[PDB]
Amino acid sequence: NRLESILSRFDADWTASDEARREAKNDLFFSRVSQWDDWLSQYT
Amino acid sequence: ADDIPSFQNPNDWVFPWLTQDTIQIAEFYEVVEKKETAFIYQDPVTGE
Repeated sequence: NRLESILSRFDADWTASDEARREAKNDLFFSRVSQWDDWLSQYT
Repeated sequence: ADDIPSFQNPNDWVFPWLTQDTIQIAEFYEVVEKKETAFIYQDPVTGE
Protein backbone atom coordinates (compact mmCIF):
# COMPACT_ATOMS: atom_id res chain seq x y z
CA ASN A 1 0.00 0.00 0.00
CA ARG A 2 2.65 2.50 1.09
CA LEU A 3 5.05 1.18 -1.54
CA GLU A 4 2.27 1.45 -4.12
CA SER A 5 1.74 5.14 -3.35
CA ILE A 6 5.48 5.84 -3.36
CA LEU A 7 5.89 4.09 -6.72
CA SER A 8 2.89 5.91 -8.19
CA ARG A 9 4.37 9.27 -7.18
CA PHE A 10 7.76 8.27 -8.58
CA ASP A 11 6.25 7.06 -11.87
CA ALA A 12 4.30 10.30 -12.30
CA ASP A 13 7.41 12.37 -11.56
CA TRP A 14 9.56 10.30 -13.93
CA THR A 15 7.08 10.43 -16.81
CA ALA A 16 6.33 14.14 -16.37
CA SER A 17 9.99 15.11 -16.97
CA ASP A 18 11.21 12.76 -19.70
CA GLU A 19 11.98 14.98 -22.70
CA ALA A 20 14.13 17.43 -20.73
CA ARG A 21 16.11 14.61 -19.11
CA ARG A 22 16.69 12.89 -22.45
CA GLU A 23 17.85 16.10 -24.12
CA ALA A 24 20.14 17.00 -21.20
CA LYS A 25 21.70 13.52 -21.24
CA ASN A 26 22.26 13.87 -24.98
CA ASP A 27 23.90 17.25 -24.36
CA LEU A 28 26.22 15.77 -21.72
CA PHE A 29 27.21 12.89 -24.00
CA PHE A 30 27.78 15.28 -26.92
CA SER A 31 29.89 17.70 -24.88
CA ARG A 32 31.99 15.23 -22.87
CA VAL A 33 32.47 11.89 -24.66
CA SER A 34 32.10 12.36 -28.42
CA GLN A 35 30.27 14.35 -31.10
CA TRP A 36 29.13 11.52 -33.42
CA ASP A 37 25.82 10.38 -31.93
CA ASP A 38 25.39 7.49 -34.35
CA TRP A 39 25.89 4.50 -32.04
CA LEU A 40 22.59 3.12 -33.33
CA SER A 41 22.67 1.73 -36.89
CA GLN A 42 26.47 1.94 -37.00
CA TYR A 43 29.02 -0.80 -37.90
CA THR A 44 27.33 -1.34 -41.29
CA ALA B 1 -10.71 14.69 -3.77
CA ASP B 2 -13.13 12.04 -5.11
CA ASP B 3 -14.58 14.15 -7.94
CA ILE B 4 -12.33 15.32 -10.78
CA PRO B 5 -12.70 19.01 -11.74
CA SER B 6 -12.45 20.23 -15.31
CA PHE B 7 -12.27 23.52 -17.19
CA GLN B 8 -10.98 25.04 -20.42
CA ASN B 9 -7.68 23.68 -21.73
CA PRO B 10 -5.09 26.49 -22.06
CA ASN B 11 -2.27 24.33 -23.38
CA ASP B 12 -2.24 22.46 -26.69
CA TRP B 13 -1.17 19.05 -27.98
CA VAL B 14 1.34 20.37 -30.51
CA PHE B 15 4.44 18.40 -29.51
CA PRO B 16 5.36 14.71 -29.11
CA TRP B 17 4.88 15.05 -25.35
CA LEU B 18 4.16 11.84 -23.47
CA THR B 19 1.59 12.77 -20.80
CA GLN B 20 -0.42 15.73 -19.52
CA ASP B 21 -2.08 16.56 -16.21
CA THR B 22 -5.61 16.99 -17.64
CA ILE B 23 -6.86 18.46 -14.32
CA GLN B 24 -7.82 22.14 -14.60
CA ILE B 25 -9.65 24.27 -12.03
CA ALA B 26 -10.46 27.97 -12.06
CA GLU B 27 -10.60 30.84 -9.57
CA PHE B 28 -12.84 33.90 -9.94
CA TYR B 29 -12.05 37.32 -8.45
CA GLU B 30 -14.55 40.18 -8.40
CA VAL B 31 -14.71 43.68 -6.91
CA VAL B 32 -17.81 45.50 -5.65
CA GLU B 33 -18.60 48.91 -4.16
CA LYS B 34 -21.52 49.10 -1.75
CA LYS B 35 -20.91 52.10 0.58
CA GLU B 36 -20.97 50.14 3.83
CA THR B 37 -21.35 51.66 7.30
CA ALA B 38 -18.72 52.58 9.88
CA PHE B 39 -18.51 53.25 13.62
CA ILE B 40 -16.96 56.30 15.31
CA TYR B 41 -15.44 55.77 18.76
CA GLN B 42 -13.41 57.73 21.31
CA ASP B 43 -9.93 56.55 22.23
CA PRO B 44 -9.49 55.95 25.99
CA VAL B 45 -5.80 56.91 25.81
CA THR B 46 -6.09 60.23 23.96
CA GLY B 47 -9.18 62.35 23.43
CA GLU B 48 -9.27 61.80 19.67
